Amino acid sequence: KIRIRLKAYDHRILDQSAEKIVETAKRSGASVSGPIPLPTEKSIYTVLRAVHKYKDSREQFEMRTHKRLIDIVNPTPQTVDSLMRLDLPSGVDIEIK
Amino acid sequence: GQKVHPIGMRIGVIRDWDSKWYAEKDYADFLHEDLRIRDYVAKRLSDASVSRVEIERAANRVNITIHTAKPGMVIGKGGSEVEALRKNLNELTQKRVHINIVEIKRADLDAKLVAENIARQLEGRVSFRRAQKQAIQRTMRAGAKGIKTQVSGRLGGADIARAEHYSEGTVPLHTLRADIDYAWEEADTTYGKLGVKVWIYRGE
Amino acid sequence: QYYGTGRRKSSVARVRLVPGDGKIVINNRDWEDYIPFAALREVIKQPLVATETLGNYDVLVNVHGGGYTGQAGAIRHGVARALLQVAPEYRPALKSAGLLTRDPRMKERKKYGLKGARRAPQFSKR
Amino acid sequence: RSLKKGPFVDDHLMKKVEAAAESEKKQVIKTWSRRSTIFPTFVGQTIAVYDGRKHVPVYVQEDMVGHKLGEFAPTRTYRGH
Amino acid sequence: PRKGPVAKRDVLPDPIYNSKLVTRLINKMMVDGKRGKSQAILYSAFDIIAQETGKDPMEVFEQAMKNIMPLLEVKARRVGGANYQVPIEVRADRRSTLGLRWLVNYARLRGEKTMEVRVAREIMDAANNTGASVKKREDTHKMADANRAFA
Amino acid sequence: AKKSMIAKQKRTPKYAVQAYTRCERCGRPHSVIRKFKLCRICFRELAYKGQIPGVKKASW
Amino acid sequence: MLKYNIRGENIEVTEPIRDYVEKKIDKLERYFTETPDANVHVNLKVYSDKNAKVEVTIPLPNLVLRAEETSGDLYASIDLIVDKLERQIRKHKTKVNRKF
RNA sequence: GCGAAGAACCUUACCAGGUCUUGACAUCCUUUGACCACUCUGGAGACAGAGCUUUCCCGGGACAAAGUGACAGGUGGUGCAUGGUUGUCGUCAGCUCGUGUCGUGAGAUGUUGGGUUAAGUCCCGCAACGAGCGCAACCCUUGAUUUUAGUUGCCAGCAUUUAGUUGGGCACUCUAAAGUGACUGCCGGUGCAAGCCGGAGGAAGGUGGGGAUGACGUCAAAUCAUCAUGCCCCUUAUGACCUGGGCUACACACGUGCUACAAUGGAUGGUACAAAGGGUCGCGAAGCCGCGAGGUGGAGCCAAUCCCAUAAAACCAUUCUCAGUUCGGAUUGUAGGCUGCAACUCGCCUACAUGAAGCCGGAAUCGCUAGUAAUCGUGGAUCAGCAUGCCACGGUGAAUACGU
Ligand SMILES: [Mg+2]
Ligand SMILES: [Mg+2]
Ligand SMILES: [Mg+2]
Ligand SMILES: [Mg+2]
Ligand SMILES: [Mg+2]
Ligand SMILES: [Mg+2]
Ligand SMILES: [Mg+2]
Ligand SMILES: [Mg+2]
Ligand SMILES: [Mg+2]
Ligand SMILES: [Mg+2]
Ligand SMILES: [Mg+2]
Ligand SMILES: [Mg+2]
Ligand SMILES: [Mg+2]
Ligand SMILES: [Mg+2]
Ligand SMILES: [Mg+2]
Ligand SMILES: [Mg+2]
Ligand SMILES: [Mg+2]
Ligand SMILES: [Mg+2]
Ligand SMILES: [Mg+2]
Ligand SMILES: [Mg+2]
Ligand SMILES: [Mg+2]
Ligand SMILES: [Mg+2]
Ligand SMILES: [Mg+2]
Ligand SMILES: [Mg+2]
Ligand SMILES: [Mg+2]
Ligand SMILES: [Mg+2]
Ligand SMILES: [Mg+2]
Ligand SMILES: [Mg+2]
Ligand SMILES: [Mg+2]
Ligand SMILES: [Mg+2]
Ligand SMILES: [Mg+2]
Ligand SMILES: [Mg+2]
Ligand SMILES: [Mg+2]
Ligand SMILES: [Mg+2]
Ligand SMILES: [Mg+2]
Ligand SMILES: [Mg+2]
Ligand SMILES: [Mg+2]
Ligand SMILES: [Mg+2]
Ligand SMILES: [Mg+2]
Ligand SMILES: [Mg+2]
Ligand SMILES: [Mg+2]
Ligand SMILES: [Mg+2]
Ligand SMILES: [Mg+2]
Ligand SMILES: [Zn+2]
Repeated sequence: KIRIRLKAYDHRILDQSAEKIVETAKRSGASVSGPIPLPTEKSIYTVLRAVHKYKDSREQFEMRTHKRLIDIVNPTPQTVDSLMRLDLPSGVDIEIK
Repeated sequence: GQKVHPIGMRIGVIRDWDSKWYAEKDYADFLHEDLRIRDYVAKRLSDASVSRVEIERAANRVNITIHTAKPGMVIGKGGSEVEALRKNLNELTQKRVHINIVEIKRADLDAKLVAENIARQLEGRVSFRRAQKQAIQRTMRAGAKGIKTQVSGRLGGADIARAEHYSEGTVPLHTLRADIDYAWEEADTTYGKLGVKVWIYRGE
Repeated sequence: QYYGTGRRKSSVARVRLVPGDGKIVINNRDWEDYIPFAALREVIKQPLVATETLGNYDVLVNVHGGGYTGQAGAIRHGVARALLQVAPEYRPALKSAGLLTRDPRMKERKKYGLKGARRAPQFSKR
Repeated sequence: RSLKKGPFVDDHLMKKVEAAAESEKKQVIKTWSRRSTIFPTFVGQTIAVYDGRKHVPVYVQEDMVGHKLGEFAPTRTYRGH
Repeated sequence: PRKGPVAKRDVLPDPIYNSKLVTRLINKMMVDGKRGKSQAILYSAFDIIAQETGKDPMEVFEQAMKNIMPLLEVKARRVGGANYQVPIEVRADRRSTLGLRWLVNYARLRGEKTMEVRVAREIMDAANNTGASVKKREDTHKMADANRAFA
Repeated sequence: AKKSMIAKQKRTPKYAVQAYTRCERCGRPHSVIRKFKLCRICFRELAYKGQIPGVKKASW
Repeated sequence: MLKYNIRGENIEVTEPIRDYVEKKIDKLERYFTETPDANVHVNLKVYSDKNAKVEVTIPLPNLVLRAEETSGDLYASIDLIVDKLERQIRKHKTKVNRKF
């Protein structure tokens, strides 16, 4: 009955914890739906390159955010406290329902 | 032409950025207090030869890892200086702080340390022609794959500014499987300002 | 009742072939209404024209993306692929006519300092 | 305020003009509030308005009401090329 | 350009009339990528041509085109003189290019009403060696034959 | 007049419409992004050193 | 007719300087039957050691005249810049006439 | 259409008037220790005069004041004294070194000669043998496909609803992680090799398309005004505060753009198809009101859920009849709307009226090789409000390249 949203700046770091959640959930007997990759959100920042002049020369940076989604439909309290007391590496954002 | 910063190109491919936290709606506050912490740490441990600092945020807490080549002079007599830093940072940041030290082996494979050593040497009225190659010799006998240094400015006290560079080994700057470390430092002399730029190509 | 998927530009069409008369339906609408103009209709029929199979199948399609021309090409590719799906024998005729290749032509990125994708600002020498 | 909320006049000028309601009328009102609109209460009075470097005098006549004071105190000096 | 000859782009034959030159004509009356306007103003022309004349529209189009395509054409270049207008034989492909270019550059200027007509009575005029485009071809042929020595 | 300008900018103005923004490292008033509260120079030089999380050079 | 845009860096443009530049550059009209309408552009700089530099650009119909010269005096630089410009004029005229 | 990714006040650095002096900003000594706030009167405001407190917090700290001093403070000068950053030649293919050898010497070879290519790319030859920085490859994106994953995404096969709505399913698109895939690999000819031409299979064939990437160095190129710094200069002012103006002037000249000069059109009514983005001091729907810009209202939303946001060209009907007009919209008079303490100099928009130049533009000159040029819209940064500018996204979508 719980929905978990995981979002981070790097997919490699993200997916390790994303899976760690699903194993730590289903090991204690939980019916869980696998991660669903939601669309990433990328934003662009264009800044002039020079200090004074030269508008014709620029440089563009980007920041892209990745997202996941986990569902559990028939939890048990053991799954609840296992997920809650489990700690993820800093760099991800977890929003437990 | 103009070369792109050799760390800017390799962030997100093979290198990694320092500040490792995700945040929104309060991004600016975290970023600016991180810059404040960085400056506060940098201007105090000048003699301690600090290379890299990492800030790791987690739920109203800060976890800072400091990399040094002389860890003993960073830790206090039993951890007194570390405790003083922790309490001062607690006062400044207004949230729980925690600090860790990671020692560095082969302090000749960190471009920042070599740059700042050459900077102090040039401040001590030493000939750049000797300091550059001295640093090159230490770094290559350390086991490095390539090294290149340059020094620019009012060279040797002259009236006209110029630049001089020495390189040896191999430094492929257009390869993205590089693992190249870059650093730039300022030597403030009685004749003005000089800039030292050192960058190193490591193995594997 | 055999599937097929066609893409062109920024348009995707899901086509499916049923044996039958040949009535053409697009997105719960009739082929004469959804694409009204007469000459934008022979594009879909070409896969059914390069082989004499004009009235041997009814098409059911679901399309989205792009303008009226682009989804015509998408649905053309889709019906051709579906035709190969029904019968694994029609490949030489269509591959010979170049009716299987997906169009790799896409709208091109803009570029900073340029007024378009390749247009440059005016300059003077007098 | 160019809406129907109401006109606009700075209180430090409205106070002066309505306190100059006496028959004496010999108090030329000096002001910097160029942006204040002209009320019918201004009729008769004489107002020096700052135009950047000096207070120029304006005599509030009947048909001048409704406008803004800064209109009658030009701020550029043009004579010809 | 500088490296070598470059392949052309084949023109897919039009529907309805099922020809090649008709599509290349539609592509020439196009302005700003408006395919529909040109298509309509050409199909209206080839319908009113049958309404007025009584013949197959494509026959009138072909027997009017055969009179416009030039053969010789003057090129200013070296060989035989430094830009002395040497007359040369236009290639097989260049014919229809010039024919359609002249057919449309003059159908824009006839000037009675909507161009949906201006193109039709120019094909009729070209069907019997009269008008302006045919005059252009005749003038070009005269100028080419003038320099019968520089070849 | 530079160091007084930062002090004025951090003060509270007479009315809201007089507030504005400057870069935080340097005191530059023009072309400052409100996402980072940095100008276009303290952003370029400091994103190279990998001190802004998430932000990297874009090549698409 | 010639239109002059005169810029002076680290110096103030004074009327006799303008008149001298005008007449010296106007002496360039004698090389054409028809006087052009191009925009002459002049830049004047003075260093700290009393050395003066003058740069001149003229976009003719089918010709571009560029000439920069540095010397101990501004007026001498102007005279030498005029000599350079007429040199380019003669070069271009001879080349185009030879390619008749 | 350059710093300026946005000048009504602020920004603002310029001018006029009114003001201050260890000061608007920091370390630092004495003591009171919370000063601070807030209310009223006077002034354009800075600021003065009163009243209320001061519970500082826990000898230490945060801040303040009072005089107090060493001191600050400069968007003042020189980018020819500098560090950092950037343009350009030019993503052109070059620039050098160690050992060796030739020359009295500066110098020379390697880097020249033959084919070959986008390329000192590759091989052959050789008094040279190797190496380094560049070229190429490693990186991102688009085009095909396999596995796991099915929610807020999709709806073939199942019944219902205002309709993918509701129960139901992840079959197909779709999102995104890991792989496959293109490597002259194979075949035919040529050459002796590098390689060249042709063909096959394939979604894609010869670095597939596009980005990022910018060697030694040239222009004493640009920035002391983003930042930092040497030397000089002002220090009751060249430092600091407040109100009003100015950067928006106007006989003219030059550069970059937008809109037109109409019938491939103007005007009226009907109606269909997108990609990429932004949103909690925020986006803001239905409903009602108003001809209109907009007002009232409050649904949903920390978002594949809700909103901005039923895209415009296009298509189908009607009308106009080649006119300076039912083209064009400038300019101006009146009445309103929104933001903001404030819209006169100096904002954007709306309604009625007015109705200008202009009928394809001399000499000359610019851009573009395919989803390009052309054309039509859409989003974002700066931002209370203000873009015909800048950066991105798609819809329709050509002509020509014989040749140097
Ligand atoms: Mg520009
Ligand atoms: Mg850029
Ligand atoms: Mg460059
Ligand atoms: Mg570009
Ligand atoms: Mg270009
Ligand atoms: Mg400063
Ligand atoms: Mg203020
Ligand atoms: Mg503002
Ligand atoms: Mg600003
Ligand atoms: Mg200068
Ligand atoms: Mg002379
Ligand atoms: Mg002011
Ligand atoms: Mg008081
Ligand atoms: Mg008091
Ligand atoms: Mg000082
Ligand atoms: Mg310079
Ligand atoms: Mg040589
Ligand atoms: Mg190349
Ligand atoms: Mg060679
Ligand atoms: Mg090489
Ligand atoms: Mg749905
Ligand atoms: Mg072979
Ligand atoms: Mg082939
Ligand atoms: Mg490529
Ligand atoms: Mg490369
Ligand atoms: Mg110059
Ligand atoms: Mg200074
Ligand atoms: Mg005084
Ligand atoms: Mg201006
Ligand atoms: Mg009209
Ligand atoms: Mg309509
Ligand atoms: Mg979308
Ligand atoms: Mg919005
Ligand atoms: Mg916005
Ligand atoms: Mg609500
Ligand atoms: Mg919008
Ligand atoms: Mg008519
Ligand atoms: Mg107004
Ligand atoms: Mg006229
Ligand atoms: Mg007319
Ligand atoms: Mg090209
Ligand atoms: Mg090609
Ligand atoms: Mg805005
Ligand atoms: Zn800054």
